[PDB]
Amino acid sequence: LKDLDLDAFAEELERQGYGDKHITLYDIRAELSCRYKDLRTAYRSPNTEEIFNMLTKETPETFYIGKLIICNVTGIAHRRPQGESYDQAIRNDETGLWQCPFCQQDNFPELSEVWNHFDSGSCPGQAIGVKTRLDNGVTGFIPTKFLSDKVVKRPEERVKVGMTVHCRIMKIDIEKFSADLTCRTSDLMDRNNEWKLPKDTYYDFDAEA
Amino acid sequence: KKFLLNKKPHVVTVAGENRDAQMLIEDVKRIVHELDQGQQLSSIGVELVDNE
Amino acid sequence: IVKVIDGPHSGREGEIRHLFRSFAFLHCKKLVENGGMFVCKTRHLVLA
Amino acid sequence: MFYHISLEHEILLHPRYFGPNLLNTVKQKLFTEVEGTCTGKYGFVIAVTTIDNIGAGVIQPGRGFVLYPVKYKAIVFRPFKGEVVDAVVTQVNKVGLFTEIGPMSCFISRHSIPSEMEFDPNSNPPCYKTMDEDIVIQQDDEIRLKIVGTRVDKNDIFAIGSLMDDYLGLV
Amino acid sequence: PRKGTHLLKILKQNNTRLESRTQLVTMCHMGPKVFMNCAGFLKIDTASLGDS
Amino acid sequence: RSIFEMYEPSELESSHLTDQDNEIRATDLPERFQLRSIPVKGAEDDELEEEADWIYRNAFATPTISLQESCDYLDSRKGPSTIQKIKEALGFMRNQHFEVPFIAFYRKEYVEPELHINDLWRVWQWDEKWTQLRIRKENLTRLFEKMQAYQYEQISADPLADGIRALDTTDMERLKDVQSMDELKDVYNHFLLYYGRDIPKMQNAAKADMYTICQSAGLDGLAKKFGLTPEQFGENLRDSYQRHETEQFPAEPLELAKDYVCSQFPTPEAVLEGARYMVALQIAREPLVRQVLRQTFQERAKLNITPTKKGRKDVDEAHYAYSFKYLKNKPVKELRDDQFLKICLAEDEGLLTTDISIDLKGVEGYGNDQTYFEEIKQFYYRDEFSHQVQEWNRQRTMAIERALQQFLYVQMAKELKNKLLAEAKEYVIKACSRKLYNWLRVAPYRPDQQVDENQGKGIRVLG
Amino acid sequence: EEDASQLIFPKEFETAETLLNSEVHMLLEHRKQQNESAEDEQELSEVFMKTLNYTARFSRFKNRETIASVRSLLLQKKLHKFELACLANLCPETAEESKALIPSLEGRFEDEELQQILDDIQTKRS
Repeated sequence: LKDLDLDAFAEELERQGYGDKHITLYDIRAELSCRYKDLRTAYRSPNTEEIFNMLTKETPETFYIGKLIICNVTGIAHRRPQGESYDQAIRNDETGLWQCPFCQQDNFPELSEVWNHFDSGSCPGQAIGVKTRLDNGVTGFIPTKFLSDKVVKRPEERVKVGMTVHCRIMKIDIEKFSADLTCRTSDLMDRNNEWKLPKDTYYDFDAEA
Repeated sequence: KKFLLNKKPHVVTVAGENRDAQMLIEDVKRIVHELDQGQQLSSIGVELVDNE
Repeated sequence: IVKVIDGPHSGREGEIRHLFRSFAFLHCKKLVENGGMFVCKTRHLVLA
Repeated sequence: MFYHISLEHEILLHPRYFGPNLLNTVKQKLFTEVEGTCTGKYGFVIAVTTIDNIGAGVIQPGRGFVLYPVKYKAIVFRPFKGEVVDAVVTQVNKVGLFTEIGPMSCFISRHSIPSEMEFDPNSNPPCYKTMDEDIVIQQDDEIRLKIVGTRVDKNDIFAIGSLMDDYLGLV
Repeated sequence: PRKGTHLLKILKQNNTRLESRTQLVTMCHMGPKVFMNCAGFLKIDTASLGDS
Repeated sequence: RSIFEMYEPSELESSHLTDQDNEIRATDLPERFQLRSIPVKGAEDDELEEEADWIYRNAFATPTISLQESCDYLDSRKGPSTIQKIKEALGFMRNQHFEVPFIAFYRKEYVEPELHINDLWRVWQWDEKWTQLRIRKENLTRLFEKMQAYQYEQISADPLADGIRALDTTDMERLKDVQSMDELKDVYNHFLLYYGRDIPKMQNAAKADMYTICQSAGLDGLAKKFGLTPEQFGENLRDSYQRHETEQFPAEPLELAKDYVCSQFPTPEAVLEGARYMVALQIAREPLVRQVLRQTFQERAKLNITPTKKGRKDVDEAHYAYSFKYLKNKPVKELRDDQFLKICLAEDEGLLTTDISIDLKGVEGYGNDQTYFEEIKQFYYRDEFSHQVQEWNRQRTMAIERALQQFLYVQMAKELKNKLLAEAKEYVIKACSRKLYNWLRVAPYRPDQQVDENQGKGIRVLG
Repeated sequence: EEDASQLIFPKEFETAETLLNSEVHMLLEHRKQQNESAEDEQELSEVFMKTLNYTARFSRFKNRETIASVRSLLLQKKLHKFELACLANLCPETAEESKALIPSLEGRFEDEELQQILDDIQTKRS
């Protein structure tokens, strides 16, 4: 059928008295080639954004950067020591005893005890952040620097597992279903309106004030 | 694994309720890989479908 | 019994039935809209 | 139609309200209670005009709650069948014409409305035109109507009308 | 829906499959315009048809 | 006993057995054409041409007031040839009784590449709209002839009162030229203004308000002597040119009154107030005046929003109305998508209050402002320094200010609000439709074909 | 059975006091004027606002003196109480009109006897 001339047939039809039929004849030819071919688009696996919006029920409008959310503390991340960096122990004078810089425990009688602690594997490491869960299952990481306006050493100094905390979304990662968050009171208040959504171009800030 | 090896469907789908769908799909894919190791099957394929 | 002088239902009165992280379903008998029941944020409330 | 009658109601007062403003609290409670309510016997009460007298409070046994039977002269709005009242058209829709009978809102249907009143939905403000125009029943217009049926939906009055007349409505 | 149900009911009462589109005009007594409208959208899988 | 006397009407209609269902199954024509509200009658070439022109004008040509981005995943403005294409499509839908799918598939050569299946559905809808419009215009014409005959009869009954205005091709032509329900209701109101009390007596004899207060007290004469007529004023408002010199009566208005004092208007001041109300309502309910002012609104309509305590406290950072709880003069041209629908929802919820005004609002630098009221004042003013002319000009100024800010700035504002709301609703419907389209265009699953009976019988799946 | 057209109402309502549009309007207005004063008071409700903006658009005579005069010249007849408020609020044009309005007037009084009353009412109107 690919070698047949359909334009001549269409012209013949027009001269006979059927009107224009170029498209009708071409459709009949395409039909003879694979009768009823499902014109529907082939199946495709849901992409990353589709999977996220599907098994989380979130969308760019409901879940976006700068939004306030209410998460729950769940876990803590730490930075464990090295292999031979045990000579960094410091004789903390506030307690008059040796102290490890990884766990910040100033209660070791001697550097030998510090090395024994290192070897025993009881050193959890220097805390990095706090892990939280959102109502939609997304995970939330709050680095120690973004845990509050005031400087904090370890998470032991604020909140703990099983506490509800209001945080603000800084960054999102869809492939991992995670969000780098922050609960600093400065950010929650938004002093300079840095995280709030953009307002209309014709907003009346004067009337608001 | 018994049910799959006995019936042998062409594709498995999982409801997308929450994030547990990730673990379910991972498990189905691990089962499929273990069955394809010895060539018990020939790749059935696992997908995630909206359950609305 | 909690009053709502301002918010999604200003000058409104109703008993609370259900709470949420940031919502509260108030129920009353004087209202007619929605069979006499509305919703408003929790922090936008006052202990009457 | 609005009227002025004397009703009675018993209200309990918690012992905490005792003091020099006891009568004031009773009157305040009566106002907050019998205002804008509705009962299947007297209808919908708009407001209270005055209070005849405050009955002698009877302290209940084993309960600090003392009940006062107060009689108040108040106005009530209880529309009956057959009455004709005024109202302002609120909206015109192809399903019917909407109005506002004070504390009540009626609704008229094309079947009752004459055969001349066709529809105009393509325009921004829908309006029933008596076929050849000559009289507008759009929004914010004083129209009368005859209450051919009444109804109280749990303290909510809603009557129904008809239309195919000209001399109590808009001329 | 009303005509689809009527056509399916006629087919069930006859207890015969739609062997050809000309049946819609012969046994179903479908109108000429209705036929012109619904003729090129009813597939009659002659492969699975088999016998007539 | 029949099955209808036994079975429940619900089950009967679910099973489809009523006389209506029997008629739908028996009668020819597609079921969706028989079920349409308005019948689907024939159409000659004369009507088809005008209908195709009107459809191409109101559906595909006339843009949207709001910034509605053209989104058509099925597929960019069309051209004149679409007129002939719509003509052919509408001919197939009416004369031959062919539905949209058939015309899109087996008659694509007469609709493409200008019209697709969605465009054909739109043409079908506008076809129902045009059928309604034409039917109601013909009705109007018939009974307008009847009303003219009735007025002629009342006149032949016996100097006619000025309230009994005569009309003819002046109004018949306006009716027959109406191109939309907007102008239809404009002619409706025009006719009510002059003859608001004739349907009663007319229908009574056939079967056998405040303006009315003005009409009964004799204020019609003072209204006529006032000055320009509504028609002349409307032409002036349109052309921005005093093509009709303002007339003047040999007497001040206050002194010309008095004679019309009658109880309800006990003083010449009351008579002047009644006459002013009458002239203002005349200027408001006039076809040409309303048309010009509607165009001016669609072209110039500044939007403002004010939140009450309700909205001030509710609309927080997470509320949906956070991006437009305070607005100060926002051209309606820049309303994007369903933003206006959300504003109306917030208003219905009592959170916000909208205000659509032809003029600006709260502009500190008022230099070279010039409001629409001040612009039209020149169209009715007289250029003379006599005390009588000054008094008449003050009276006319009051009449125009009233006619505007008590009728037109409200009616047209509500009309523009409804049009913007309808456009937002149309956007929401298009969004839902293209989402259902993405859902249904998915094809069945298929295994790794790169590697017969299973496909013939369908693939087996485990959910 | 309750049909004002045939003059019949429950026993509790038969002994009611009829109210006019202007009367209820001035009553609600006086109530609002008394309530707005004296700070620390529960403001009005939607019912009062709608009733106010409903009765204000139907004040045929704002003068309490005119209200008194009209009710006095009306009560001198032998019509029931129901016939006092409906007619006082409607204010039709002619006697045939009023009779077609209220079917009870059909054959109850004379055409001119009612025409004079309608004219008096329209004149007393403001």
